[PDB]
Amino acid sequence: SSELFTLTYGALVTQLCKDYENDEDVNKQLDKMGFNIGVRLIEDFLARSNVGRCHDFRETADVIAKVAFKMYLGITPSITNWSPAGDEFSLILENNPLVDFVELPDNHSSLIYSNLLCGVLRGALEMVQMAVEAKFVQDTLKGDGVTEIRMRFIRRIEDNL
Amino acid sequence: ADEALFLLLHNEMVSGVYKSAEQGEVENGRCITKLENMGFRVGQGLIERFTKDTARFKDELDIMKFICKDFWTTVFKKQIDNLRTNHQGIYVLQDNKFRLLTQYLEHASKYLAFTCGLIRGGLSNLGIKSIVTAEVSSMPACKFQVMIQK
Ligand SMILES: *C(=O)CCCCCCCCCCCCCCC
Repeated sequence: SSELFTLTYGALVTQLCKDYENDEDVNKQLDKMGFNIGVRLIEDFLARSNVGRCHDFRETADVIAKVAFKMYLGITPSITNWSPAGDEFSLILENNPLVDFVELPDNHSSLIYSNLLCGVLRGALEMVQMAVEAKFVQDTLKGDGVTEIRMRFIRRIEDNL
Repeated sequence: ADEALFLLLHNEMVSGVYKSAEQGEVENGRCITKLENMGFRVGQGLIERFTKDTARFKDELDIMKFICKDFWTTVFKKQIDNLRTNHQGIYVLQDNKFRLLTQYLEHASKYLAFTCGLIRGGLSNLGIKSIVTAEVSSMPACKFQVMIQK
């Protein structure tokens, strides 16, 4: 099982904390890595699903929460907190999906433990021509009641220039 | 988590964060060690997780047998294809189709370094200090050499 992935992710985070000595730099590297991963993962996801285009950001949200999360992490976040415009939504998860534990005392206040998921989400959606911002606004590992990834549609990526 | 995710993380760590810009041996060495060390931690944690029967190996050959069958199966969903030993501390673990050489491959030995650590950390938690190295013997295979420390 992918106790493997969480253990591997955890070792990566730990290693980055050793290398950087700045949690914001760990966060950026994680995001950067996630993006790189998401770009490749969307290819895998589209081939493994027979998921077509999403004619909306609501439809995009359903795929991400119901199909994509289920495929890769074996879970299904709920979609909450729609903006009236329909351009932002939250993904709610019961726990931090990439990470079980946190060492005490907390010497990594700024660290966004699963920020890789946010890179992943943004890279993947870039490849289906949606500029997005994904960010954790709640995390159980920060003592919040749930983990919340807020997704925000920025723009459709122009064909050509 | 689907193995797709692990394979992509592994590939991303090797080709991204910890690819050497080939500045020199020191940079190459450091990049290599970071991957191997990570593997070492993961190896430790896989043992903790799936092997609290640390009592029931009771000697080196059983431990290398476990690595070859159960441990490799945990990580790569199959066993190694050949275990050879000199009976003097060296073991060679052959994987004929090594799964992490699938993401051509110039820097392919970088893709072995995490797994060398996996084995080393796995043995560390089973009581054995080792140096673990690897090479691609004939792509897509792949021998890992485990030298056990006195
Ligand atoms: C409609 O066409 C939109 C397609 C949406 C593609 C969804 C791909 C996102 C994959 C991310 C799922 C999280 C698992 C990754 C964990 C690091």
